[PDB]
Amino acid sequence: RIAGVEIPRNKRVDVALTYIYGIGKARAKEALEKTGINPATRVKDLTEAEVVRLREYVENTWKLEGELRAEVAANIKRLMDIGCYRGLRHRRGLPVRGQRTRTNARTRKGPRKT
Amino acid sequence: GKGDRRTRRGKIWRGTYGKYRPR
Amino acid sequence: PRSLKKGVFVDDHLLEKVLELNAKGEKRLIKTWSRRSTIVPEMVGHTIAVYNGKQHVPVYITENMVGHKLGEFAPTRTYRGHG
Amino acid sequence: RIKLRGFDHKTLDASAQKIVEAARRSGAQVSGPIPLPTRVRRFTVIRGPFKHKDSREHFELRTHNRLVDIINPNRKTIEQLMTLDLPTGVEIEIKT
Amino acid sequence: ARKALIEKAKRTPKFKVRAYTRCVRCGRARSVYRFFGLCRICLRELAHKGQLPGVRKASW
Amino acid sequence: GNKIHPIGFRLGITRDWESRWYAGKKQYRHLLLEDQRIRGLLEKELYSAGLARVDIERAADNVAVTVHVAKPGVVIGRGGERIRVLREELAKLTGKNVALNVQEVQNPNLSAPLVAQRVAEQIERRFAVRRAIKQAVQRVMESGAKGAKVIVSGRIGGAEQARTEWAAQGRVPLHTLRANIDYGFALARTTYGVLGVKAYIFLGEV
Amino acid sequence: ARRRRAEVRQLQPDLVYGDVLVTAFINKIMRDGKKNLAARIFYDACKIIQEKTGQEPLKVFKQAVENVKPRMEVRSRRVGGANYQVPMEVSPRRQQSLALRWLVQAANQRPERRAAVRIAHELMDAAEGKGGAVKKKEDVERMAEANRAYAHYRW
Amino acid sequence: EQYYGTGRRKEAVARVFLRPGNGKVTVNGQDFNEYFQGLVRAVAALEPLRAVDALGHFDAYITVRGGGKSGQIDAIKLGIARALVQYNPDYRAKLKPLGFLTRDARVVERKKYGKHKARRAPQYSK
RNA sequence: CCGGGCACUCUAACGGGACUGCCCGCGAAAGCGGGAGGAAGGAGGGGACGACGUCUGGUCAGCAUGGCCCUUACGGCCUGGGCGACACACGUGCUACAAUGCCCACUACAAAGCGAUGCCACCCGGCAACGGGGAGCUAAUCGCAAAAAGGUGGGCCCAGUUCGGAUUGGGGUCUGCAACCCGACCCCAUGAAGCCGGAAUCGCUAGUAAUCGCGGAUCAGCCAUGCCGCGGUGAAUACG
Ligand SMILES: [Zn+2]
Repeated sequence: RIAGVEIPRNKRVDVALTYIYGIGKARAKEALEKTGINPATRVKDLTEAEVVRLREYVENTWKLEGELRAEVAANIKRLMDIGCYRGLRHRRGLPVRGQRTRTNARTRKGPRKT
Repeated sequence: GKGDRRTRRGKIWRGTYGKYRPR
Repeated sequence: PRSLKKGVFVDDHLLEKVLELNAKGEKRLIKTWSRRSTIVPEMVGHTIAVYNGKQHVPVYITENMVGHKLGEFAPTRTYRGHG
Repeated sequence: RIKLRGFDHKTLDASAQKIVEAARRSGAQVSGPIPLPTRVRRFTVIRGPFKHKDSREHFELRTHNRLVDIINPNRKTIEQLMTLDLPTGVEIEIKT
Repeated sequence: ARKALIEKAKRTPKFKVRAYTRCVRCGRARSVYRFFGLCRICLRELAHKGQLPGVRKASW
Repeated sequence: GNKIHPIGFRLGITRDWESRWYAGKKQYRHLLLEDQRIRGLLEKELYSAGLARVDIERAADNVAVTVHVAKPGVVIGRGGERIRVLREELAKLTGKNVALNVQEVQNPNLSAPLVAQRVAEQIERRFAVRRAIKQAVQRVMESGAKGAKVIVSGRIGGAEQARTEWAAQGRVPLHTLRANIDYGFALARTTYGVLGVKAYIFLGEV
Repeated sequence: ARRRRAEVRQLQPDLVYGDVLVTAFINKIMRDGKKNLAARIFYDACKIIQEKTGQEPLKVFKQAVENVKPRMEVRSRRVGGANYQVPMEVSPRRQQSLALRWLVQAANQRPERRAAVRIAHELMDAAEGKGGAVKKKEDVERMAEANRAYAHYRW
Repeated sequence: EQYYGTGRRKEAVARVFLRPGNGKVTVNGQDFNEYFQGLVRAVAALEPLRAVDALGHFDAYITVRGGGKSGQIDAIKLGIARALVQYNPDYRAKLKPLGFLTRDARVVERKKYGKHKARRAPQYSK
């Protein structure tokens, strides 16, 4: 379908685009504009010339699914290499952005270990 | 929800302005 | 982050020392109390014992640490787990 | 046009009523004593020096406002104007 | 270690940001009112003291 | 521990502020500061004379000062030396025109501070605390007071264990707002610590 | 509630039907003081029942309430090592509120997505003597009547 | 001719004016339904004019300030009750029994210190 | 908007007004129930107000204070780091888990405070944060400032969702001397758990709960979901 995945036909293209990893409401709200595509049309409600327009466009606008995940892990990979404090947090798998490490770090630490 | 910066309501509860809460 | 409208803050005396050893070539391992500065591309190839609160921790400056603060690579806290 | 600001209303009204007669003594217009809304500034605080955050105590500074204006300055009053009796809990503003 | 500290708060520092406000009366640092310069306690003492012009128990 | 200060409880109801002077945000904090130190400078400089009240009003660029005391002659000095001695020395501190005034304590057995002070100096001189209280409270009520109470807390009589002694007489309705009730506090410190002294003098429910 | 009996609040009769009881049912609908929201949701279901079985909705309403107004219920009583549930009568004050609370809850559980229809189906089946709210009233008094042996323990 | 009342209900002020006519309602230069569109409760403001039935008798020019529309509505119920008895004090009968002539003493209670709300004490665990 | 008026509201001072005042009945009375008027009725509501004392409660880290204790140091300065760690455990909060909802756009309606190196109108640039300009305001008049929920229309259509925003990558704005530990905010992307929660347990009886938003204190900044207030809507229930 599109760059990495398929959009849900019964859903409008707006949320469908955002289903692409590497695309939120913003780029979803924009690529339809640069491709002049009506967002209200469901994914099943999409013509080929529209999609190929949008497909080639968005696929040529931003790295979305795989290439994006490359740099993401890459950015954290390169962090872990230099040994920055941030890299320390990742290599420790602890809250990287100054969160209160003592409590409420389950999102970074997962299950509890009492 | 109210904790979403991207939501206008979030910036409302945040009491700020961004792309999604004009002034 | 520091506003790019504002200059890239770097502790001048430490920065100046780096520019000094540049003329004098890579040498004179620099102890620094100046955790807060950002590494400058000149600083690459140098080394610094960055002060950690009690100690000056030696850090070799590579290009992978140019756009960062000095103190980042000096972990001010020592953690080892529990038990 | 004259403002009056104090912490008492009586001293204001004492001051204001006195001044209101003053220009009334020898001139006009003596714009009536107009009570501006009293800017209050609350101050809350814990009663205890140490903790027990709960038990509080409220304080306030009702800077009571009053005002009068002079339509015709009536310089015979103007000397009377500058010849003023200002109690220690009152401040005054000038206009017309 | 307070007097020099409350004295140090008096002198001016190498950077304006270090300039903080202590109680003029008890030198306290926390709960210090810019409008008075007194701690929350010195205020309450002087409040009941009646030396605070206008100030009084605000009980609406 | 739990009761309210009687004076602040009655400001603007029956009792009046001790330093009446309007100020703005810009100058309230500064003019307050010298106002505080003026209370201290006159305090030591008039405690021997029996200071009662220090009313500090602020006219334009001159502090309307009023000191209530039982020893005006002790305040003024040798036919008015000390007054000038302080009226100048005061203005040296405040920097502005220190307008100093003295006011006697008519019936000093009703000045809750002075009644507190006098009890202090007695207990400052090892006198019988329990006795001095009653003798204190007595002439107070004997001086026409419509109700009087005195309390003292601390290491009563040098005992290593603290205690709160107190004697009262006549109606002392602390809750009555319109009950004119002069409060008097006396900090009486000993060789073995400090003793608190509080003077409650009900005069009239005006 | 030791000294007096804390007499009820005299509700304001509604604008549409002039009823307080309608106003009562609104309050059980109302959430977060959002009476404007809840008001429509009733008045919408007014239209709805006025469409499906077009009659007086209020005629549908009270008829619905009568089919769910309970009259006997249990009450817990741990006398001895056994907690009793004595069959008890119900005051009309509490008959409605219980019935009112019952219908709204069942209306909180129908599948239709908008509440106005859930209320719509609910009041209909309610006046039809059908639905869990009616079952709620059925189960209680049955449960109540099922334990009539504890009747004389009623206090 | 002109007839006046005042509306006060929980921080809502209502200036009501009764000029005889067909029952016009201008609320801040707006239609009643205009300024109260989508407001379920905002129909009973004329019910005092339905207590005494000069509905199509007096044209209602009214302004309101402060508080929500609902509070604005109650003040309207107050102001309508005023000029009526001012118009006809006999209207007090069939209003006092209807309670329109009494102001709602209810007001948002002061929020206490320690209490989250006027009575909302924080959940404590012993 | 103006002249024009103070009508009205409001502003802020003084008063009146509710006192079981009045009628019925009960009661020895006290009082009590009913009613009248009345805006308010029986403590009109809410505050401030905390008796003897109790807890050898808390505080020597606000302060003061006896005493003991150090004087090239336990004193003072600077620099930095810590107070922010973090397998864990508890308290108190916020956001939610959705359609009585969520998102978008337009349209309303407050109160209360704050503001001269501060509110900053308004304008421009900028996706925005914000930056460049820039008037008024020196305070009922200038601004903060939009109240928000609400109402209209649109979308979503039960979906881990257009729910959820946690985390994280990156790019920025501002303050600050300096935002690594350790700030906030904007933008992009990421889109965690979470489907109403065991044992248990909390608050609330009216404009209360609940919900929505607004201001101030500290403060340059803000780690504020806190605190103190302010207002919008606005309940159910009380047999006992
Ligand atoms: Zn202080």
